[PDB]
Amino acid sequence: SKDRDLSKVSPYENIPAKGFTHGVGFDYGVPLSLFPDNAIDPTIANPESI
Amino acid sequence: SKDRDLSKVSPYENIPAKGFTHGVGFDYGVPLSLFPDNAIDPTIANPESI
Amino acid sequence: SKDRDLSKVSPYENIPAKGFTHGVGFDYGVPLSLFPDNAIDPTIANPESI
Amino acid sequence: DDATASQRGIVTQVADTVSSISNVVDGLGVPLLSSISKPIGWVSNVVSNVASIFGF
Amino acid sequence: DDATASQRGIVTQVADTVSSISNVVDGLGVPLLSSISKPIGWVSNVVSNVASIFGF
Amino acid sequence: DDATASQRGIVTQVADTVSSISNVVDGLGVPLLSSISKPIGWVSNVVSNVASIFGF
Amino acid sequence: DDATASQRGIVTQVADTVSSISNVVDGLGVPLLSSISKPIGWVSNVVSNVASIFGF
Amino acid sequence: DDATASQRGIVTQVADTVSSISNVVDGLGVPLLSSISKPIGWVSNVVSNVASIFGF
Amino acid sequence: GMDYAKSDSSSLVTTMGEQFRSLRMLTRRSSPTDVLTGTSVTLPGITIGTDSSLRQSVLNIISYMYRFTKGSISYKIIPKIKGDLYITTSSADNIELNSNAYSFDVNRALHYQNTALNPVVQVSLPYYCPSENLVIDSTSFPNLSNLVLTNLERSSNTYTVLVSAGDDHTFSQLAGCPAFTIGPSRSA
Amino acid sequence: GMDYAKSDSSSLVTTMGEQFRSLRMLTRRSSPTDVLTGTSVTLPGITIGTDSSLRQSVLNIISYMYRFTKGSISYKIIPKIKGDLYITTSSADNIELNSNAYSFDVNRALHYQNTALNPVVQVSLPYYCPSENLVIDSTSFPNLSNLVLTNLERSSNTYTVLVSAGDDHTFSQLAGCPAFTIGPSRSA
Repeated sequence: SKDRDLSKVSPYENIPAKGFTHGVGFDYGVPLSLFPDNAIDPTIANPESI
Repeated sequence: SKDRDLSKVSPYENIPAKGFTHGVGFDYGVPLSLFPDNAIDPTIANPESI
Repeated sequence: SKDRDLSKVSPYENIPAKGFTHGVGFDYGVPLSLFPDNAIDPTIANPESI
Repeated sequence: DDATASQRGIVTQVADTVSSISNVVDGLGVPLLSSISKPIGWVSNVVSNVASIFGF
Repeated sequence: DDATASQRGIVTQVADTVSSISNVVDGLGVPLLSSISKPIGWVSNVVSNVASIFGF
Repeated sequence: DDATASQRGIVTQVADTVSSISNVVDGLGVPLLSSISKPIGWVSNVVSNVASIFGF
Repeated sequence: DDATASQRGIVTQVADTVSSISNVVDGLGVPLLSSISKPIGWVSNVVSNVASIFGF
Repeated sequence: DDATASQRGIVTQVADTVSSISNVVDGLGVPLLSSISKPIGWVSNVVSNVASIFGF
Repeated sequence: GMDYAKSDSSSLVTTMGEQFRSLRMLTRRSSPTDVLTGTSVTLPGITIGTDSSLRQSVLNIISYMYRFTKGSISYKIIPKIKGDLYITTSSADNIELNSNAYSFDVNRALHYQNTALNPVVQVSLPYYCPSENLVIDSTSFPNLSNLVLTNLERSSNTYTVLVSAGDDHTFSQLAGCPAFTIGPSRSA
Repeated sequence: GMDYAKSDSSSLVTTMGEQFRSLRMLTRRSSPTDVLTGTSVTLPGITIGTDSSLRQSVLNIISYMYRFTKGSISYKIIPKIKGDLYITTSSADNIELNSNAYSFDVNRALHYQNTALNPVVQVSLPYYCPSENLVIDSTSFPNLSNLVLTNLERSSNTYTVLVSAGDDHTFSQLAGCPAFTIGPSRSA
């Protein structure tokens, strides 16, 4: 049952936070809350449509 | 036979336990048992259906 | 909800910059700018077509 | 569906099912334990006698 | 579409939509908040009562 | 099927087969060794003379 | 095609195109800059006003 | 086929071919060098003049 | 009935990031217990419960409203002095006094880890009981498996432990509530 | 109208690598605040704002043109002395003076991290408020959750912190601008 693994060794780099100055793409941080994905919709309570 | 690898270097982060306070998603720990996936069904021995 | 992970342990190597002397393939570095992918087209302002 | 749940790799989906709610009071109710049940998935192997059980 | 956005693995795409621009002045305008809205995706589960809510 | 077993990446499945049980006593029996056999998979290459054997 | 180029993960392919060679001297020539041009791919978003531009 | 060989990710397969054995003595023979040949795969690009050669 | 009640009218997404309609989800969440100094460390078994003092795990608090438990339980462990350690199960019969024997000598399931690389030990303890149910703090089964951990060389150390319900786990039979304190202690 | 204006004629791709048509994108970007020496560290809450001095976050600068806020906010933290630390939420009611109690004793959401491996702490703080809106620097809700962080052993340390708007976040109601300085200080 303990069959041999084969696969491939693969290269990597240890960069803890690749891009936080960027204005786009991925938070990374862990929310301090039950349920990994908190959310709410900002668009609903707004004083105006635009 | 020893053909060249190509691939791509890829970024990573060393975070040992990304979210244990969360109420959902993935145990990570190793069971101390033969067979990686122990289980039993709780639903069967219950005093009531609800 | 916290179901067991299974997967597979996989080998890796820590090589920070696998090939910069090569004339082809992947920048790796982070641009110092808003938007991860800056670009401009060189071909347009050229004095001649070739 | 732990195998698929780990293979797909995303934390959220955790194998969907739809429970049969009952005893609704005011738009809220109590799920049956009978339908919250989820597959175990080694049992099929032990009953069907797959080769991997014997190590071969 | 955060699940797909993380599964696909590329930073750029970040779930496409096309907003309804209005109040154009000189080729530039203001998007409606109503159409900038993006799916939340846990709400469907809470309303439909998926099993994972109960931990089973 | 070690190649697929490693490529799929999940620990559990370990290449399925169904053994031919015999000598049942009380709902339990002894599998034949003949059917517990699993593919080796380099032998096909050595017999068919694939190029990789010669290093080219 | 940087998105696909990074998603596919292999160094070599780097998005193919075929240039229109001219001024051949002895089996060798000079590519036009007009056809060496490659897609930028954020511009479509800025012109079409995708939601992600506004952060939502 | 190094690109596929690295993309598939498994050590064993190393791009299959079947050589034309000759000079068999007792069930064993000598492969032709002509058929052990394997694709190089940058040459097509240099001859077809792909854009990536020019860095664009 | 004579009700004035008229049913609500309010959106779910507008105000907080999540909603939960079960106590299990709260219990799958892992919480701190108490620091375990010294060599002869003693983690609670799957029978769990009956802690004194006042600091106590969330699972340990939910524990008092019920009567039966079943399923595996999980542990996270954070050693104070870094260095490798071992994890093993045991039982009261299983122990020996040869004074040359040691915990590895029984051939139970084992787990090694160097903490210099992976500081957070993660171990799940399975459910080996003859009976489908367990009254909480049962003593009817003296030989139930119990966890033990050792550095080699048997040096002293402290550990920050935090337990959680396994995915397999549940409670059953609803007894009524314990008296319980709520606010911060008054006066000194 | 009597306009001389004739509309432009210029390509977008020819001169700079990007273009942006919103202030949110500028705010999702994370910027430094102020160094936090000592044990009793105090990060700003989701009410945010009202810093003195002159150095201030970009979010903190955009903050003055508006009146309402809503949504979670993000933090990056870089400790000066490496070693593990813990992150926890709290509130003014939630605190205790038993002088044997400590911050772990409330069972709030928790986060551990050894900084020797991952120097950059990354934590997102959610949005638990009764109200759909929050006037900036509101004091109408005294018990709103507030972040705290501790090394065990309670030793002194400094931290480099940098905040950012969460993806969930927005501002609303446009008040007019504050007076603001622009150039480098003249003379000494």
